[PDB]
Amino acid sequence: YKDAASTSSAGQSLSMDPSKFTEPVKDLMLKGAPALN
Amino acid sequence: GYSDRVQQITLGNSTITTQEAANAVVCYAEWPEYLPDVDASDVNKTSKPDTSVCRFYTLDSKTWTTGSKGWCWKLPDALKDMGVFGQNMFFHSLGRSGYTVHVQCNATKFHSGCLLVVVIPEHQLASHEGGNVSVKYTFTHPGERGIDLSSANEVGGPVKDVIYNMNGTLLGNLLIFPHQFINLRTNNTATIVIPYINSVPIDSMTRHNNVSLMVIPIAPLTVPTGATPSLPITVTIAPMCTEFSGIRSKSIVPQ
Amino acid sequence: GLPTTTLPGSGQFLTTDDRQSPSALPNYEPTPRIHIPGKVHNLLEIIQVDTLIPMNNTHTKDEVNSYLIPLNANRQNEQVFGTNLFIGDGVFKTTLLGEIVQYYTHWSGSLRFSLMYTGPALSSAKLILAYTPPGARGPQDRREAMLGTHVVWDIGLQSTIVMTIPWTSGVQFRYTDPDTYTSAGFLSCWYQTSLILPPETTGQVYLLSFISACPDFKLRLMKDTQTISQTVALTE
Amino acid sequence: DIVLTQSPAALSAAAGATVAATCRASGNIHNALAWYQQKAGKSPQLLVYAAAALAAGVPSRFSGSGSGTAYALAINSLAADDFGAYYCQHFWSTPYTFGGGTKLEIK
Amino acid sequence: TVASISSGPKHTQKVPILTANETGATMPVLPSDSIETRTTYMHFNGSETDVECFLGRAACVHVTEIQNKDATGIDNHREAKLFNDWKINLSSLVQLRKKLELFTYVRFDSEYTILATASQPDSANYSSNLVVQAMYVPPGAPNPKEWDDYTWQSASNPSVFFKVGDTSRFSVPYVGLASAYNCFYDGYSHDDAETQYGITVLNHMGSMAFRIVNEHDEHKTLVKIRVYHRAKHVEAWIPRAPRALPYTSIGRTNYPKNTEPVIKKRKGDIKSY
Amino acid sequence: AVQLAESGPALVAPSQALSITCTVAGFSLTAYGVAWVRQPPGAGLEWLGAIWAAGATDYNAALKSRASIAKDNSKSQVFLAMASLATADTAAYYCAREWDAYGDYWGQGTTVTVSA
Repeated sequence: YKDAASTSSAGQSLSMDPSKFTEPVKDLMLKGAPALN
Repeated sequence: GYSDRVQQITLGNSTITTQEAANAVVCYAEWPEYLPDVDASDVNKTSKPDTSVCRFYTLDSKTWTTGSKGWCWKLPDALKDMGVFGQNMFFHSLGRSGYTVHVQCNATKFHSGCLLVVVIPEHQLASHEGGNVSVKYTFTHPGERGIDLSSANEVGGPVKDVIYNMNGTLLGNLLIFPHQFINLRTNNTATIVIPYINSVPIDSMTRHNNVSLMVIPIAPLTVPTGATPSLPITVTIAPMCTEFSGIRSKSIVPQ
Repeated sequence: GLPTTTLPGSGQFLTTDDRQSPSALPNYEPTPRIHIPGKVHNLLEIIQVDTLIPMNNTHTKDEVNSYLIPLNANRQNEQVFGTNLFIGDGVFKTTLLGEIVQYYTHWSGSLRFSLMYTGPALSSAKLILAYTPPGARGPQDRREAMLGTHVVWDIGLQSTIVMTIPWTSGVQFRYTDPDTYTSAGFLSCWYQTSLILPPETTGQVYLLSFISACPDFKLRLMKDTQTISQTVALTE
Repeated sequence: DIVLTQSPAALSAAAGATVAATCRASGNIHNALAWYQQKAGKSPQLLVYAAAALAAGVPSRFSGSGSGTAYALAINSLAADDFGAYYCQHFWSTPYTFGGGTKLEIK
Repeated sequence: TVASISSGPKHTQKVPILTANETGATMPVLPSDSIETRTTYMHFNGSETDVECFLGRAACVHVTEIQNKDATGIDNHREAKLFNDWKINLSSLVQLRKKLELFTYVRFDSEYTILATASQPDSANYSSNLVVQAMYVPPGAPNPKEWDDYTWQSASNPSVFFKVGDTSRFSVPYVGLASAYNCFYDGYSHDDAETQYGITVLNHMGSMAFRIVNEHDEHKTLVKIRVYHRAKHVEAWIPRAPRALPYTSIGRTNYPKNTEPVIKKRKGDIKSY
Repeated sequence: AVQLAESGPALVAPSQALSITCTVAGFSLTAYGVAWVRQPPGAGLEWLGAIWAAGATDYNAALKSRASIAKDNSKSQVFLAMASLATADTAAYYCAREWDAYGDYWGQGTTVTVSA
């Protein structure tokens, strides 16, 4: 067809960043380091 | 040297210090920024009143008792009478703003209790009447006083059940939203940096609240024996990267 | 024309078939995408965020106290809480992990269980957090519990323990619906030493419990959930 | 030490009236209160736990209310099995002291 | 992809399993952080939990009833079900609504499948071969008042003709005014004391009007029309706390008074299994 | 079925130790605490003490020097042993168990009287 709405599903994005939801902190916190000095 | 507990936040002529912080949240890892031209549709040159509005405004303190249910504020509604930011909000048709939110509650090493401090984008409240009943304008726009979740239901007002987040979703699942805890053992301050979150580039600021701040006791306040059974909670909010478009006469809202 | 034979399933409407279809709005130009924060690409991102477990579901009404695990001062060796690990059921059914998991039939991988202590800063407790892998009962006396996967948690300036429940299964996938063959085992917490409160403090202190998934977590075979339901269609 | 103060010591009403025992504590209990009834020559029976939740085999007449330091057992439209003793007990921070007691005798 | 790394005994000052959830971050603690692990591989890409797949299957979103009968002397053709129209929403049926309301903003093209089924409950003697018109009616287009008036000729409205018994199929692009649809809207259309909360035109997807094209038979025919929606090219933003309570209304987060407890009560104490 | 059964001597002399045994059934003493409560005839319930599920005890603030609670996990028996009984110790003594951290499943009780 002529329209982008007509096409089928996009597929998997493989971006997959959970860090914006799981580590949304300003200062980087390393795993194993003390969380607060 | 570098300590995660000791923080300084300076915006405008206002400064906040804390010596018992827990590493500020930047919501969705996105620092607030100005609207770029590629996302803009409004053709007006925007006003950016930088140091006069991007500064900390302190709201009235609440009193956290042992039977407190929690408190909710709406943004930008909680700042609608705050200085020049409140004046620009009613004189402009359009406006966008990020926020630095700073919730403050100190106690002793003998006190226990935990506050959830959460920012909820598009926190559409439920009515207590059920069905298809609306919540009236004056209840979703309370100003600096916010909504006390231990207060009684009113006609046209929201439901105030803290277990259902005033919207029919459970309290324990608010942690998908950007949040911090104020656990009195650990920290006395929560800091959350909110970018502008909306489906439009800029928006009306008086008919729409972009985000809501909820401060919810989870672990109830336990004071040592003989001590005062209450703690004060103070909310301080700084707008940031604030733009205003469409200057006209001052809007008249129900108040 | 070119000759054609028509196959079985012709004219069917399969609700998961992903095919092209004609646009009812030719030459339509949708609104420009603007940048919005917090874009979700995949649900495996957001089940790694920990949400609270209503582990104290001993009340006849939903309340904030259902999320509070009580600790008591003069208690040695005893149990703090226990739960089975049917993550589409029980205490986990209303959590964010449990609600996304109920959209799928199969799950695999490791779970992330966190406890946050909320007592006074001048209080001390050592607890032991035990995962009992399946094939045995839920443990009864802390000696039974520490024979499995466990953690001794010293409560101090860092207030949160993270007990990963590691994927301990012979079969590669488990059912999200509670099923005895694919039971995940048991979780329990025990006083390792005891809770010691400071002077002029009294009563109970509370634990907050958290559940999320590790990044090895797998989830497949999408299905309807029973959590939401209706009897009639909704209106304006 | 936490002491429970229960009021009143005696209530006299008919079957169908509504009584309300009142429980007050010297300190905050955080709803860690139980209500017991006790017949004459009888063990006490748990009726309300966590100051609001009805126990097993308890009818919907009994309603536990109250929080903090003030707690209330309310019996709506008394039936014939409701007469006898009623005791507070807090279960926050040993000792688990009782209230004084409240009698229901027939008007 | 490595699912778990090999890891042996630790005796160390780096303690990954102690953290502070006051920060609002959940640390990515692995099983190799607290037990000894072997090497395993994922063999798993996570494709079925993509938001394109999770929101991308056809869900029934509306059931409506229209009738083929004699229309002579009927005052209100809408009330007599000679036609019916539906403001298109994805919140009337609650299995799809709970999935969409995991997110705050959602942008997608729509794919509609419309199934029409007939029945004759009272004394028919044959097969009624019927055609349904389904007309996409945008805001401001003239709405039908009669089943056979001037509005159905569809000179600018897209409409679709299909037989009763088989189905219709078309796609509609993302037609939101904003960059995404609002699943949730904490606001009002304007600054006013009485105006409605939450319901916004920022999730308006159009409207469909349905009628039976045939005139009428001797008997009555009831046509059930089932609209199925499939989202595609899906983009979603701001994950939310999932719906726990029953819905009461389209476009509102209201839950009913005196609801049953959603959290299950144990058959025991907190120490039970 | 869960049952706690009190068993006492029912007649004790003053300046002589009382010893009441609580035979329990249907549960383990390693999993549930046991509460002791007395009631003098006419007056109200008084909390005596509690031995918790793994051996720790709490008592009356007023009777702490005068009472001691122990248990035997093998015999399923909880012991209440009070020494130096004055005349105020005449009561019906009850057993309970831990339930949601509270006390219930109260047995029939043994009546204890002390006199010359």
